[PDB]
Amino acid sequence: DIVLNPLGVPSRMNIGQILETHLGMAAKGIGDKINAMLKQQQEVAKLREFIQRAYDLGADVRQKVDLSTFSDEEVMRLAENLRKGMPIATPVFDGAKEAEIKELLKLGDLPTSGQIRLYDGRTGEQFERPVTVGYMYMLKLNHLVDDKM
Amino acid sequence: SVITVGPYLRLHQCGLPKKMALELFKPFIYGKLELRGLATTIKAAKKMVEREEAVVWDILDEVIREHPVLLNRAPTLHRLGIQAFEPVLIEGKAIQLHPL
Amino acid sequence: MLNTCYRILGLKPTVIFADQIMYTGFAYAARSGASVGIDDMVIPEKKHEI
Amino acid sequence: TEFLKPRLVDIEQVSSTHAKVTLEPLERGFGHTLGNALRRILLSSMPGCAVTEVEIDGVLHEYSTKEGVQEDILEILLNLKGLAVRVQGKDEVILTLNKSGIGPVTAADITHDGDVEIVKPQHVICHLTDENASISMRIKVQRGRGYVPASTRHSEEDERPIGRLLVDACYSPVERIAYNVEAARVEQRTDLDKLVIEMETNGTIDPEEAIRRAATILAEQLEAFVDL
Amino acid sequence: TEFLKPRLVDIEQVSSTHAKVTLEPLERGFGHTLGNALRRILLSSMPGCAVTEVEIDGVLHEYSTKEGVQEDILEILLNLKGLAVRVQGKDEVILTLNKSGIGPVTAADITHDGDVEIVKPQHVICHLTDENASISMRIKVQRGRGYVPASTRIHSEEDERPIGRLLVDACYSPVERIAYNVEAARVEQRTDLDKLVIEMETNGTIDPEEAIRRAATILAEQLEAFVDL
Amino acid sequence: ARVTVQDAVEKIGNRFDLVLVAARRARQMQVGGKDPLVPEENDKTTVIALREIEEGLINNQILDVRERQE
Amino acid sequence: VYSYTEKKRIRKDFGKRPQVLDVPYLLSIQLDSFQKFIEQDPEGQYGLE
Amino acid sequence: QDVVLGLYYMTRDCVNAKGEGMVLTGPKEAERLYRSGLASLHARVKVRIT
Amino acid sequence: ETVINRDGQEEKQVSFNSIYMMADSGARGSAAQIRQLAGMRGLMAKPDGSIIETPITANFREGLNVLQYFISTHGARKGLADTALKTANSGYLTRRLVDVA
Amino acid sequence: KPLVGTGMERAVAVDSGVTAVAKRGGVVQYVDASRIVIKVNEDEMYPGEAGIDIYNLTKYTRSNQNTCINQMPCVSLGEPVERGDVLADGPSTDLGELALGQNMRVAFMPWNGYNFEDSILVSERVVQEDRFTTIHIQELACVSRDTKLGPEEITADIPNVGEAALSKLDESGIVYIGAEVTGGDILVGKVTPDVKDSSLRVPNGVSGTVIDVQVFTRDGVEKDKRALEIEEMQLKQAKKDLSEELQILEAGLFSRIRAVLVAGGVEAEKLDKLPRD
Repeated sequence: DIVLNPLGVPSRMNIGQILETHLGMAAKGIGDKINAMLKQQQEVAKLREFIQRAYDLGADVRQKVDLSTFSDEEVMRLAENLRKGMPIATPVFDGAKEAEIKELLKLGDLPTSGQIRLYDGRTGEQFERPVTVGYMYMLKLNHLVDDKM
Repeated sequence: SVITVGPYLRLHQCGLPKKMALELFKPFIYGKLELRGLATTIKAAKKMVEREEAVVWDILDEVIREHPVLLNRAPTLHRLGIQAFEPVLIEGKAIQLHPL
Repeated sequence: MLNTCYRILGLKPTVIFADQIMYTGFAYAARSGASVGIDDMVIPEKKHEI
Repeated sequence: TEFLKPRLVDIEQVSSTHAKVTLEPLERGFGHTLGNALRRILLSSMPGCAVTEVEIDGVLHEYSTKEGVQEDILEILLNLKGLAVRVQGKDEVILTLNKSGIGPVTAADITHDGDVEIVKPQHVICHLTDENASISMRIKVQRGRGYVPASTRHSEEDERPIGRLLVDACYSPVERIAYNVEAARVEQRTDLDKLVIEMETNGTIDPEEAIRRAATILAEQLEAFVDL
Repeated sequence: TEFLKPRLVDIEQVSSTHAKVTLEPLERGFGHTLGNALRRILLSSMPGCAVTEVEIDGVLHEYSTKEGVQEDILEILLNLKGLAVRVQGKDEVILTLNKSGIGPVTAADITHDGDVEIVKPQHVICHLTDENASISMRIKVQRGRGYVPASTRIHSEEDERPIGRLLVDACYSPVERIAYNVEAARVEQRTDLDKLVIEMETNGTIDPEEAIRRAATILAEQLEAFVDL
Repeated sequence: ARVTVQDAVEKIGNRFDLVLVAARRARQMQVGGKDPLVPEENDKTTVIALREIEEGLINNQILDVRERQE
Repeated sequence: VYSYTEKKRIRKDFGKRPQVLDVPYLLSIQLDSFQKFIEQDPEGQYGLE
Repeated sequence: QDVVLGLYYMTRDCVNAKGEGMVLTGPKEAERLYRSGLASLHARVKVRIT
Repeated sequence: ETVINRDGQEEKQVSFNSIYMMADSGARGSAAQIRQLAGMRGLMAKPDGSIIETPITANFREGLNVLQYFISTHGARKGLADTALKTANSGYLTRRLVDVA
Repeated sequence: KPLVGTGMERAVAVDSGVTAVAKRGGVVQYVDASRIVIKVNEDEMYPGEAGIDIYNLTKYTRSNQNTCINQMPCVSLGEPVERGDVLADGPSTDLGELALGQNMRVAFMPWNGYNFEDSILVSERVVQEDRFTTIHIQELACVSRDTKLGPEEITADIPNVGEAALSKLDESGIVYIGAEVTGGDILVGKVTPDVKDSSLRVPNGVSGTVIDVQVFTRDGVEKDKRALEIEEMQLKQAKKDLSEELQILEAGLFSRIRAVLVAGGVEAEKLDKLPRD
């Protein structure tokens, strides 16, 4: 839905947005998986396992959630609330390393590189180079075009 | 107004929003309209163009064809700050500009 | 390139040539595809040892 | 239903066979679709006639040059590449070209038959020396579809006996096509795709009607399940 | 020579919302030409049915706060926009709903008629929290193609707009996600014959067969003017 | 239509009296105007003069001499 | 831990350092200061008293 | 900024790609080989130009 | 980086890495930016002019310590302030050139 | 919600006072799009006062940057809440977590120069579903002063006007609520007395629907038909709010007195047949 320009990042050095894009693409993958088997009318037991691996993954972390002690109804509510994508919290100077990103991509069915094959909309051909796609959280600023014109 | 990239234009072409184009060239529209006899008085021409009818767009595109406009950023540091272009009528509210 | 043209053919060939350069460059940059990713920035292995 | 039918076609062309055509502004995104379909069909999807095999009386290896010619083997193959012939009836035909003496080797001396129909038979093929230049060879013209690369004719199977040199030739009469789409306006809207096609061929068929043929082809592909 | 004109086979359905269709073997190089053209036509122009105008009895403007319901009216308009309906008899049909008592107001509560069909009766719109929280709205539904905003729907400007009117943006897009794959089909002895498969995601309002038939018809009609001089 | 003056520069190169004589031409082509010497394709007089430079019989030095003719 | 509003949508995080001090009230700079200016503080050295 | 990289990708040369080592009549042929997806955008062909 | 075989043995040639394509083609960036992205960012100097004795040993792709980032803050604040305050003195100079000439 | 965050989103959302936070723990008893009623926990509410909590959420209001504020009840019926728990969500937040923009699906690739240097491409799908469309609230104020040539009247009769212009107006000279006004139209009709139509007109370009109208005046002055009708509407609204508050308090009072009268001797027939009084 959004097509940016790569040439911005090599000079402006704001390379963190690439990692944000990789995490965003990674985060949606867990959401679709839940959306895959939530729409399939699957028993809550199957969910309890999967979300369990989606929360205990990574290195030693301060997060420690016991999914198997809330309820059945609360787990169903969580599944209905996470079907759009599992949120990820990253502390400013205590964030996640690349290994955690790769491990979370393991949980989904997405390429590890973060670059996937694309198709030109008009010509229907294949771009000769893999292109990075992901979910970026962007803002609309107050400089409305109507006020400036 | 704000700018954007029109990567389908020639070196001597710049885009213009329809609203800005009509606002700028309305005095020329009345002269073009009264010459063709569609309107009668200045009030008649003003109320005719106020409704944005069909003939207004084509007569405006006629008068736009050869009437260069001058574009200049606010800090005109050097000699190329003020340049000229031939307008091309487009939809939107941004000055479509050549990349180069 | 443009300079050479400006000193051989004049002005109109140079400007039309520059326009053709822009069009072809845009078209074959879109058709090529050039993305940047973590796997594209390679860290030299010796650096740590250094 | 309630669609914008394209009209206002263009015919002007400043060339013998190099035509450009412009259409009425179509609906959004239809210009790219039609342009892409026409280009992809025209590049590699027509029946056509072209040389496929040439055997030279004297040359055995594809790099073994012969005296009496100022050009090379590769040069003569490129020269005969743009032969631009059309053959009717049988899809396979063989012909012989023999010339002895000095001067250029045109296409008129190809010993034409009733199934060659060569256009502009002044294409340079070879140049000759004083008296030793008595060259002769045979050319096979075949009917095929689109472009076939030399490799796919599988080429390195050693099935050619001595010097039955294969030639990388194209059956498609179209030499180059490129299309642009740009904005155009209607009485109140100003964003409709308008299409222009740059068409040129080798003179075998008229570029004005050539694209028409391609259109008909795609029409056939839709005649199976087109509701009417 | 011949061109092996392809027909359609295996039009089965999998989940009653998206369908996989298969075509008879095509000539070499024709898989990508037809696939892209068909996909673009599908995502471009389809006949679709959607809501445009809604009139709730107890409301002045869209930014009001209707009594009883526990959510604003903007989300009501958004949910009505997201509703998918199928009309068969005519093009313009007016729908009405009436619900009262504690409980969510699902789409099944709509006053369904013989000329209209609801594909998702379990779709929810509003939740009623009071045992006496009567709600009543009139829904205007019509056909169209593409996307039309409310900004250009006020172009009529006949002043036939009472206060109770509410204009919701229309999206006449029965198709959401389309894709296709080219597979090497097995035939008598030819090799250039390869089958094409199209997987299409729909809201449930249009059958895939008539969709692709209309797409091919529109493309042929467009090309009819192209094949001329 | 016409956008560049390279033809004017290459033989009659001057950017000032050229535009002055073009303005003098166009002013009385607009009011009290007569038929031009070249075909018109929905242009005004603000561009017809420059095209007359291309034909050769109208040039910057020609107008200065042609002023004596009038 | 894991309040009812937290159980609604648990946010996964990668935190190695265990926080020891919670984030303070982000307005204590203002409130407390004005709290000194208007309070009925006996023997106040800092106040309208 | 953008067009320069497009032109740079236009003119490169890898050591091996689809459709390399053969010859073409002229620049017109190279356009048709690439557009029909039979040869790579950059190869090691030998073309005749005027 | 690129090592592609051609009929048997492997051969080396210019890399097709996107970052190197941006750097070499001159579209955007230079050797400094590419060095900062992967190699050492470079030892920074205190605003008064003194150069700190502990260079940053980590690139942007890898993690940065809180002190390294904090040390790298005022290195860019000086440049940003210079650019912000340079729009007045420099432009004014042009005025003193226009009146005389 | 932001797919990738920091964990301070909840802190920034709840420490600021824009969102409504449950002051005392308990259970929810009645939810509404404009107000929230919370049945406070028995063991938490101090003796003497045995009422229940009322949270009157705010609605669309003009802000310093003309953006809109509107709280949305993010709770349901019959679910427990804790002390300091989030009950409503204001602008740019949801479920007690900060949310400033939207999470788009983006790809990094040059595309025909439409993203030439810093520009961006947007698919028409996002503008179909209105994922970024915003709401703005503007204030237009018209004052009625008194010059030497008599005070300027706000009457509905004006020379050199058409019936179409006054059709949106009422007979007092002020537009209704919800009438979709256009650029340059008249909202309140005022003339300066020969009368000069010093009325308030919408600035050109901007066009929308009128949300609210407010009237202020000194004591001892005429009140037009619309002035008296809006004053009566405000009186009725205040009376309704007070009546709802007192009836909710009285429901709580009846509950508590029934709870304390269940013991010590209660009349069985009076409990279920006679009214509470």
